[PDB]
Amino acid sequence: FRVGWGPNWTLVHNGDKLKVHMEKLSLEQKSRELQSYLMPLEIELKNSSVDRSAQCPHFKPNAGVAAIHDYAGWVRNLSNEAGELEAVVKQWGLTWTLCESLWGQLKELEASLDEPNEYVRNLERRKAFSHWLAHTAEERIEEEVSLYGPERHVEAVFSFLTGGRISDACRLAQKSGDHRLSLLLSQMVGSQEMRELISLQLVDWNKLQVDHYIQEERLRVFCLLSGTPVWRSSDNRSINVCSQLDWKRTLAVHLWYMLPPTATIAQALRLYERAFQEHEEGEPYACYPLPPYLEDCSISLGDEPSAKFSSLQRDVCVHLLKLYSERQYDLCQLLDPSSVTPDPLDYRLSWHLWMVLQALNYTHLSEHRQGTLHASYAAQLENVGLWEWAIFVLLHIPHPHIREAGVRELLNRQCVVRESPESLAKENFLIHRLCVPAQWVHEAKAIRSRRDGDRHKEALYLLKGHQWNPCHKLVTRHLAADAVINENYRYLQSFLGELSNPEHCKHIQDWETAGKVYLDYIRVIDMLNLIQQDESSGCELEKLHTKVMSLCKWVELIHCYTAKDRLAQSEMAKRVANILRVVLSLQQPPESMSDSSEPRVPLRLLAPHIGRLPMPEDYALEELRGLTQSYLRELICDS
Amino acid sequence: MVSVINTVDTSHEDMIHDAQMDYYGIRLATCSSDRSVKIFDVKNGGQILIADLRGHDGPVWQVAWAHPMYGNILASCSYDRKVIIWKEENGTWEKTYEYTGHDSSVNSVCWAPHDFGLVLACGSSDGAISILTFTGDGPWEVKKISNAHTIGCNAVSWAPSVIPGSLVDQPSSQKPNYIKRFVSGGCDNLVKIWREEDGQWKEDQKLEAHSDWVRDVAWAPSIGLPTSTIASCSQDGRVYIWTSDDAATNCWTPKLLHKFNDVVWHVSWSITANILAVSGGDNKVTLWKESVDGQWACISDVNKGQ
Repeated sequence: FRVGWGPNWTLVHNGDKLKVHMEKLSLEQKSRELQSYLMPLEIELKNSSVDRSAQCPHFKPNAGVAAIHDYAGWVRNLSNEAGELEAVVKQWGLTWTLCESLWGQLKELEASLDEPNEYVRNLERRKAFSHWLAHTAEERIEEEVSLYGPERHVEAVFSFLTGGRISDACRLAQKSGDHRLSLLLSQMVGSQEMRELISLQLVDWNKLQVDHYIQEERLRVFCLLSGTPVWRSSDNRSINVCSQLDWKRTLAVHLWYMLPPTATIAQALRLYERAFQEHEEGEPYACYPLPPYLEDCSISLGDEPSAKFSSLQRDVCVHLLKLYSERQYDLCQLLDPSSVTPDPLDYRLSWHLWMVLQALNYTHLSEHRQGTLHASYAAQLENVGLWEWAIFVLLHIPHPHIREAGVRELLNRQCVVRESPESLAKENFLIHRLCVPAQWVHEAKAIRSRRDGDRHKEALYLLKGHQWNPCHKLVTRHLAADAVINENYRYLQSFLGELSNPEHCKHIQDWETAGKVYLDYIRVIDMLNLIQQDESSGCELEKLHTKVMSLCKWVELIHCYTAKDRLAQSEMAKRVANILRVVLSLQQPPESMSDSSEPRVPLRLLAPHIGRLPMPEDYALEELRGLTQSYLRELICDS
Repeated sequence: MVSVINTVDTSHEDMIHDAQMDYYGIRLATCSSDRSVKIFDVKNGGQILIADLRGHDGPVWQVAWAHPMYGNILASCSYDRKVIIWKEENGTWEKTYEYTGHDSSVNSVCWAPHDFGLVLACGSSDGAISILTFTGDGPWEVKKISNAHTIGCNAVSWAPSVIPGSLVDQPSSQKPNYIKRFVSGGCDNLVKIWREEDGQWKEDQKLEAHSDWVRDVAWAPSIGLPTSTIASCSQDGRVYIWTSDDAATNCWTPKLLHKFNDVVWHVSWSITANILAVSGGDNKVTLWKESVDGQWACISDVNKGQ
């Protein structure tokens, strides 16, 4: 017994239930989930090229950014078309729209006829990333602003400022009667001098101990506008601007208020990373960038934080921002399912991200980890019943032998012998879209037909699979005797006729001693039936005679393994001897009509061939009695 | 979330030692201290007992399905020192072969990759490993590795037919170099890799990390990876993962996966080589998966509730 995984995540083990235990691991399947698999896979199939140079097709992602826009367009259409999106698809939306902001085509960079300077590219990328951050905060800011009401207008103003909506913050302040704050906010667009004046104002309030009479929420707005992340009031109160912000708004505040408008995305990320790391110069003031399924987990950071952050997975978006900033960033952490989903078996996003990163010319993922991503996502698709797409995932494996082995192994598990419209649609998808050799599908159907005991379908699929030697051995050992005994010659002729092609016969072991003998026997029956229906010319009778005489020699050489094979050999021998008599009687010129004797069969031509035929003892004795009586009659007519 | 899909009443009269699905996951073989092997058709949440195979004189320790290209063939091994080969013909199961060339309990059986033919490895408490080969013509051929393990061999597991990476580096015209290899575990605390060279079996590698009897060994299926992976478990409560990145270097690196508080009896790879099942003396089955950083995490502790 070997512990291992079977098809459709069936674990077979001898341990306690999570004696042989067979446990099926099912991801919870809601029937609405199948479209979440198919659309991303169709996007990748559109954005991939097929190399046909090898016996196993190889899929490669097309170089460029087209896949990123197709994915980002798909998630935008899904966000517009229905209520209650799976929380997972909302997270994929953040990831794909981030990839579009970082690497996608920008209309503003295409509007210039000249190659855009690296500075202009970095500026337009910073604007695209700034728009992404503002959009990610929109739903949450509208919720927060709805909760604060007219009485907490300063908190609602702060919420709009942390989404980059300075115009709406200004209008809210004005509507609430805070004209001084509204005037201040109107001046913040593009003046560094204004930031420095607010910083001086904060310092003067602290020196004069006037800051303790100011509302904390109001001081927090001034701290944000001054570009100071943490402020110490004269009362020794720490005002942290980032304390109520998610990691995305925290990073946005660093990009908009803490850094100059010329600062790169990589500078904003490094400043945010220092904000949640323990340093000798201050307490951490920013939240750690957790995945969204962990963002609401109140991980009480009890008194030892440095050893726990090395174990805490980061959001996939932070891994992508690191990869954009540092081209050699570790892809193993980025492509881990735990960066996206609570399920460690959900390889959906990780696999599609790897295809896009490969299209962007990232190649530093180890071959072992690539193999794990392809195998894990193919196994997920196999369990969902999309095994035809699991083949597509395996066709991306770089190594030809591993790719070929994995594809044939999946075909051998999942190929059905029963022709349903669904099975035929899947086969047509594999052969016509994936360019999988039809031979391998037929080989898998032959192996399955063998398991089911259907020797007919096994022979048919071995024939279609171009497996001539296995087909011939199966036909001769198991189909030929049953077809001869039941007189079903057309059925045996369909297989032996196709095998008789001069290109196939050269590859067949022992064709002349077995397969040809059965075919030549059928041809002799067919020619005799034709000669009985047409008043035939003597030339066809001589060709029949020469073939029958050859068959008498070869019927003896048929290897009999079963009692049925001996019965079929004896029936062939009896039939061939009767045919030889009929042919020898019909080869006579009509010039010996003396009325009253049966047709004179020439015994000298018949006797050497009847004595070599493997006949049953009773029939051989009847034939020898007939030959001796007719030989006695020849001797009585020649006297 | 792992969910129970089906519960099989095996109607065994004593302790079940092994339970193996066939290649298609439509048949379950089980074997027991009651000296029987039972075969069930398992479809759509039903089971039907289709065979009660009798021929062992003692507890049956392991069953192994052959590859379906050779038909419905099952091996069983027992305390009675026998290996029995069962075959289904025309819906009837029969004893097609019986091997009695071991002097003690045969603890493990494993079929070779189908690229090699009908080949079976058998590990015994006589300290030997027997390799049974059926060529299609005549009797089963037997190669016995005497003194494979001191005191006894507990487990055997075949390597994949194709070496990791051999499909990536082949320019379009050389056949894959098929190398017959298997791993064994024994009562000498060793994991050993065996290779066929010039028709003889040689100890290719000796893997030393366990401090007590190796109870089970499982060679991972090579689906498109450039690495060879083995799992082993022991009476010392440890599970090791052994990795080799280059089939030419013969270099094997142990990684401790976990230390349990009790004996670990069995290790079994998923067909996709991405999950390891581990069965302990604590009556638990734990599922382990490698993370993208190469770290092993427990993804399910299946409490036997009821």
